[PDB]
Amino acid sequence: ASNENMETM
Amino acid sequence: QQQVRQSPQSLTVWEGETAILNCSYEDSTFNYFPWYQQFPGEGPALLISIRSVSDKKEDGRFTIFFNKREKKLSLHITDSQPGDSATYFCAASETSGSWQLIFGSGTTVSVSPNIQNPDPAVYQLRDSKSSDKSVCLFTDFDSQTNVSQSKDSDVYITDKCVLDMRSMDFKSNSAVAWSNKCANAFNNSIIPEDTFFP
Amino acid sequence: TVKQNPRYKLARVGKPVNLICSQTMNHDTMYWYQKKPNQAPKLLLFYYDKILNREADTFEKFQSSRPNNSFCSLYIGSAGLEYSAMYLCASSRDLGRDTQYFGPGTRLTVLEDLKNVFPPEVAVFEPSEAEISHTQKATLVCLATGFYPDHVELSWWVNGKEVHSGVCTDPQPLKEQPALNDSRYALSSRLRVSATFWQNPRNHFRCQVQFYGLSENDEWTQDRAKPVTQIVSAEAWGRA
Amino acid sequence: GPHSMRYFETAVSRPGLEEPRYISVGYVDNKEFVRFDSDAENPRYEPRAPWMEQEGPEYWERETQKAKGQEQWFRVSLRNLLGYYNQSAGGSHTLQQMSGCDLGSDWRLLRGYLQFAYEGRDYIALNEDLKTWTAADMAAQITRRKWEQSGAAEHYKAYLEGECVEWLHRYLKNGNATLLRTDSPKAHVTHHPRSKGEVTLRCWALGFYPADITLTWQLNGEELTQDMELVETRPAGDGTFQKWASVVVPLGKEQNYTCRVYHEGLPEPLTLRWEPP
Amino acid sequence: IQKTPQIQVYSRHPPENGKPNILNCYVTQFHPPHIEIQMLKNGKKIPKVEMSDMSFSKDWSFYILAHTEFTPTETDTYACRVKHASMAEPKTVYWDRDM
Ligand code: NA
Repeated sequence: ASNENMETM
Repeated sequence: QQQVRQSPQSLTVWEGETAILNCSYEDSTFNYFPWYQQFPGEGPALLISIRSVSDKKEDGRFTIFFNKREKKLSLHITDSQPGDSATYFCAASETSGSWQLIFGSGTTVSVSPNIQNPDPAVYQLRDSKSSDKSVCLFTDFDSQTNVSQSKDSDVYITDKCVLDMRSMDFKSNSAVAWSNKCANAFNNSIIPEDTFFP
Repeated sequence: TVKQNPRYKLARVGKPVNLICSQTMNHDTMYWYQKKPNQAPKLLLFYYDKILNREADTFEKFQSSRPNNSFCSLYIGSAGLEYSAMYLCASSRDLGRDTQYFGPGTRLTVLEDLKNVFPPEVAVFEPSEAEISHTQKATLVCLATGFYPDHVELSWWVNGKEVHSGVCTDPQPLKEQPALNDSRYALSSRLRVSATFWQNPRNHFRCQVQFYGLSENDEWTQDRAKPVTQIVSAEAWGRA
Repeated sequence: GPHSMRYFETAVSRPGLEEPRYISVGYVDNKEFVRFDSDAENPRYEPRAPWMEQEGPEYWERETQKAKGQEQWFRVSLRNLLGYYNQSAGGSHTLQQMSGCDLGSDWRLLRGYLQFAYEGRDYIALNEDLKTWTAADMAAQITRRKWEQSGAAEHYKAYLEGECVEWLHRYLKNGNATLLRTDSPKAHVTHHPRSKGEVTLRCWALGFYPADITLTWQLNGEELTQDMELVETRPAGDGTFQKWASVVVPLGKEQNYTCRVYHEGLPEPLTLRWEPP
Repeated sequence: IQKTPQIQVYSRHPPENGKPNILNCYVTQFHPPHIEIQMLKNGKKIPKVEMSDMSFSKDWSFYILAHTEFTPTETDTYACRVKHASMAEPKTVYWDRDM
């Protein structure tokens, strides 16, 4: 595998 | 509106008196209410906090008073001391954004010290040959005495600074005057004529 | 225990500004606030672990970086008048109701030119003989004059050690000429000690003033000496 | 062969609670291999495929920490979305994410995927170039403006071209059993009298994987359209699928109609009609 | 908006009286994911009912599968009760062995 998101929406 | 509203903008109380710092909100969603204390040169630090379920919360001399119906909060300082003279910020938090604190404008408190034995005197702080300036010092005067700017291009006069000391007679109020061109200085300021030295 | 260096910062319009923030508490959340005079601290952005969150109204003006849990940076590109405010950094163990620990803050002032920048002139004034005679106390007066901008940290050092007891420094400085803009500032401080302490020729007194000015990266055209970040002091030993 | 790895993430806001319900489902060639659920007694990444047991303890702990971080990302993003649309926290809101990669001829990157949806409709998506974003609404334009400034696309491109391709190669090699498994359909025709002179012939298809199937009814070459009436492909429950296609035919002339079944894994297309019993 | 669920009631293997089988209730194409599914035997709710975990399709719509072990008979009538938003009452879909 999964990916970790960077900046929030 | 959230927002947060804090009343009054500035407050001056005497040493030993109770300082009431009011605060108000509009959004019913707010549940957590922390109070942050900030001293000049330092960042804000957590003092005391309250939840929507509680209505008092005591921590020595500091006590909050929460009212959910009228959406008002008040910070009471049971026994005011000059060491409490700081800017107080009231924050607010909701469940849907507990990480975010919504701070209020802030109330600047100024606790005037209780001078037991006041000796109002103007001393000529002499003498440095390294500088052209002449330093006059007004000290040991009561907190009631207000220091004016004198309104002169030649002489500079500083506002009254407090000396938060436990020992006597170290705890007092002081004002510095200089004077480059002489010994009067105040003049224009409400100076006590009686018990004045020299 | 949040560290913020420097305490004061000065920048030119159009130049990049980078503010650093330290941890050591191994906290997950690190906040960045903007504090303007007589206004509440406004939340700019925060970092939860590696996740960045920037506020909708704030974004376009501020950038942030977190290489590790201990350090967090606030980047301004480019600087320009509106940015002139104190920037507070906060830290929290969670993303919730738990306590926010604030740093000392970085007071940033952004100006058009750096020509009017001047270091302070520090002078000590020995206590009055009449003061020692009337009351068993002696008051030393320090004077930091001709400095621009108001980026000073006054300190009292007695026998090679920083003293906070008996110190009284002005909360706001005085302007040399308050009729016009770009006026040089003046600040005074008082050290009250016992008569016996001042009359002792063994006790050493020093008024230290930490000034915040130009850096090595900053340019200087004037023939006059560069007004760099420096410590200016005045000494006294105590007459008997 | 068209090989793929996907991650289907869901975040449903819970009114009165700090953390939303976070579900993260992993897929390899449309087969569930990993799963995370916050509603579970012990929230951690669990293996859903038998071949996934070959992974060490270090892998599962690392993936659980990614999910715990994503749980917080979706929590804060959900709160920001309320402000963009002028919505309330008292109501339940859904945020969905689809991320993955496609494999070409033989174990090489073809296309990168990264899509987001708010309340079931498209919000923001990463383009084929993996550098530009496509915003569907005015609220998503704010998100695009943020992510272009912070350079989010560069980080997603690094995963999609690197880590995503690297891990899919490992999973396709480790998983040879359930991953390559193909099931041919079992077909039969059932008899049902409709009304007086008309009769309905139902062509069933059972025990087939994948779901992609074609059923065509014909009268000596010529196929029947609209009057056919087919049902949607439904799962049996044992990892296989079901489907049927009916036809309105006259009584006594039912033998003239033939059903044809088209499915990959079947060497020759199935040709069949009524028995009778 | 908010998609209405597509309900399908069927058997795992072709229905045979006396032979043990599995009754399915395929609920798909719905949004939000909050849904109530119940299996019925002659109007009465079946308690021992297994259910598949939460999943969604490429078009962001959710899909779930409810299953229970049962013995089909010519007298017993089976149905499925599905409740969701954009629906006034919980929908009841009758089980047809021929469909
Ligand atoms: Na916090």
